[PDB]
Amino acid sequence: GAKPTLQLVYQAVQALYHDPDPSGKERASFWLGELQRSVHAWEISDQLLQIRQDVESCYFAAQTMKMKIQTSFYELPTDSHASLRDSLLTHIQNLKDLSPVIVTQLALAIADLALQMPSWKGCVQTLVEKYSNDVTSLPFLLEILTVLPEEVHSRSLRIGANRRTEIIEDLAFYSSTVVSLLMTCVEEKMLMKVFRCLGSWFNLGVLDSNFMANNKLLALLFEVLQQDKTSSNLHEAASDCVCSALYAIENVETNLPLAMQLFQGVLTLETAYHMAVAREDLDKVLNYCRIFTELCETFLEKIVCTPGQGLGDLRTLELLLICAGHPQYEVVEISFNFWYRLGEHLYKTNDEVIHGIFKAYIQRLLHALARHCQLEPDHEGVPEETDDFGEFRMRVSDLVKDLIFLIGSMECFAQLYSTLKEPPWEVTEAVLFIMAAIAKSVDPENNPTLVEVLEGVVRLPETVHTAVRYTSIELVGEMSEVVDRNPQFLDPVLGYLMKGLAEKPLASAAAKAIHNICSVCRDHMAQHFNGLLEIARSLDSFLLSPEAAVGLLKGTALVLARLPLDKITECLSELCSVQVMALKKLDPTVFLDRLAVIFRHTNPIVHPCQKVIQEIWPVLSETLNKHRADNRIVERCCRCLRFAVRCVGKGSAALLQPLVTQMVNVYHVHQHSCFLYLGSILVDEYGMEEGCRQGLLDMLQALCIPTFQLLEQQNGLQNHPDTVDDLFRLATRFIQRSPVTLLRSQVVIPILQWAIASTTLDHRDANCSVMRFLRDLIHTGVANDHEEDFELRKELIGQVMNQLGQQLVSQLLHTCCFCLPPYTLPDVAEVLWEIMQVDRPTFCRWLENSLKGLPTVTHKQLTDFHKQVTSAEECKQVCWALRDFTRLF
Repeated sequence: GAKPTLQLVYQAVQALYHDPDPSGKERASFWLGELQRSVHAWEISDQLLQIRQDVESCYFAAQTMKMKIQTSFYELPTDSHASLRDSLLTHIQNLKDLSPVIVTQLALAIADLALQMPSWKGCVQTLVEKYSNDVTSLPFLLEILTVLPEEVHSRSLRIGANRRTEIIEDLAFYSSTVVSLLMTCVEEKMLMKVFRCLGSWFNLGVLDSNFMANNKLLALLFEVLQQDKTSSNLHEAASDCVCSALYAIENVETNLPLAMQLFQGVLTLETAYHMAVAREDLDKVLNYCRIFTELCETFLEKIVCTPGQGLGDLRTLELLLICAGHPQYEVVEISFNFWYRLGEHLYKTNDEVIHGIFKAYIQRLLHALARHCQLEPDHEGVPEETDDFGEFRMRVSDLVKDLIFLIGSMECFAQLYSTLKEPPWEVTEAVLFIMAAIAKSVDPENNPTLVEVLEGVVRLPETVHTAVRYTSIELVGEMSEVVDRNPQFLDPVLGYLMKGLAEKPLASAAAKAIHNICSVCRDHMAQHFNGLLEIARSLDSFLLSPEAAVGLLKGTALVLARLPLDKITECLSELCSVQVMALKKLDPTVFLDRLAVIFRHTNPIVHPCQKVIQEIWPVLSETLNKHRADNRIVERCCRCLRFAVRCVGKGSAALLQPLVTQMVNVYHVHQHSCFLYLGSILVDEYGMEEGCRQGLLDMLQALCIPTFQLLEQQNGLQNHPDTVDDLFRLATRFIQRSPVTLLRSQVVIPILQWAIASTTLDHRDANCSVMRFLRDLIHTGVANDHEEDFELRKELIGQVMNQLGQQLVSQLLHTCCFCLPPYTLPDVAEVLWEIMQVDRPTFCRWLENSLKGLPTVTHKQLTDFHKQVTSAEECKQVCWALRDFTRLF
């Protein structure tokens, strides 16, 4: 409301930069921030710009100008545009002398203004033929021209979609005039500004390829890139522009004049590159590598199509490999994207003739990477994945994984290993590293090399560098298969891995490897169960990640299940006992999650687990109602009990009713939706059994009462989308296992009444659950008319549909038009379809009534839409109809 004091805004600025108090300084930023968001920002800006007492005040003013024009342009009327356009132009004139950071801002202002102003016809020409010849006005004139192509793709600047493509072809008619001005402009500090401007103009793809081919500006570009004299800043500007020119080329054949000009141009830079690597200008060596990479990317199609000839000249790849030599890893990593993309293209074409052409380069690159992966000799610990060089090593590992097919896994596996026989720890670790990355890929187990490497790694002494120990363990973990094919190496490998488990910084990696051996070699693992059991007995003593811990228990559980049936029952009991006892002692989260894993993966083929689970049942029971108030803890109990029940084979219907009964009781006081979900799992798994059907129904009816009370609260739907979803998951599971028991029950009516109600809930996943319930429920009086119970299902759907059908249809149509986003339209149409399959004459009535209740759309558009839906032969037409009709709202 109240326009801020002019003395105060300065006061704020003056405060913002210099006020001794930091907090005091801070507030000023807040006040000024709020000022920018105000309508008075426009006025205060324009005044601070013409007054211009400080450099500080102007930046705030210029920034505020820029921000106001991009964020809140709607505030300005049509006639105010010209008034601002002239004001801004005046301001950038009077302020060119000051800091460039002000001008750049102001340049973005004018640029952003021009884009949203349709009135300003030919802003590009109006700008040049007014400022071109002032010479001192050229620095900002190029600034404006530079950022204008950048702002056409600004997220913070929304100006239609059709307008955007109208902005581009306009800039095309005026492409020549700015380029000519740019040509003229060359006739150092003023070169890099010219390059950066042609750069952005290259970017939106508005420069004509043929015109630029025979252009002074394109030749001069490579000239500055050749000279060893050129500054880092100018070198950067030029490198980027060449990369911009290379990138602009969409189709190489269409742009053949420009393409060759650029192709020949960059190739002359090899000497200039070397002049830079000779010195230690890391900025330049990276710059050329960008250009070398951009070339390869632009002409990848030609290199793969016509290797060696013309634009497909393999001199290109030779240059990246030059870059791959450079000892600094930041250089080679740039071309990593291309190298992938190359191997990706090569992978598509199944021609081993094209593979053979590039195999050498790929093997040349790969050896360069193995060098790059080498650690410094003074490196003390395990190799970290979190640091720059560690992320690089991982990134290399991925690239090798993607490119290994062009070299052959086995061929490359044998190669790296033989390089060890002819070396410090650093070189050994890096080789093992790349080997570990492809160890699995070496599919044929026939070859005896793998055994050689296996025994080679396990015979490594503890004395070796802790880093070598680490990546050796990983390698062994990726060679679990070769241990299965050669079961004699089980104890030596397991022995070697147990040692690594003892060492704290090797703990995780060893735990992973043991898990992989467990999963794969579970049959042979018979002997080594006791070893696994005791380290389970003291799992928390090793410093393991939770992942590593869980994996280890999982591995133990898996090999346990393959024991003789008689021995399993006692082994499982003590494998749980460590966590069972720990539960009695006491959140139990970690202990619950550990029991889940054991139950989940202890599934013997046959029940030995029954007596065990029945005994762990009471403590799990007590642990649950103890934590009955905590959603997070009680769901991990549900999850634990879920796999506990599944762990017992046939006969597990015994432990069902005590579990179900407890679920009902705890759900009564606390309505966690995970009890609905767990219920749905029980129905899905035990619903087909006749003996469980009545118990499962009583469950649904018991769980519904608190559920309905919960949902009938104010905005109960909107406040419990998770309860809504799982409820209809539970109901859907009843439909697709034992639909008759549900339909004959009383509870089916309110469930449907809530189903109809929930169709107004905007929740995406919840809406799917209810729509699918509606569809599946109604479909019960349609599906399988050949089987006996059909006429009974027909009748029951009938009574239900008779009672609530009109509301269902009325709400369904209401939802589509006003309540929910279009994503529901298919799910509704499917339900609309199922209704017609039941009683199409009646549906016609129901739909007619719903159309008459429209709270605009003419009468004809209501009549034909009725014809469309009611006389539809495929469900597709219904959905076709809905999408069309819904559009009218």
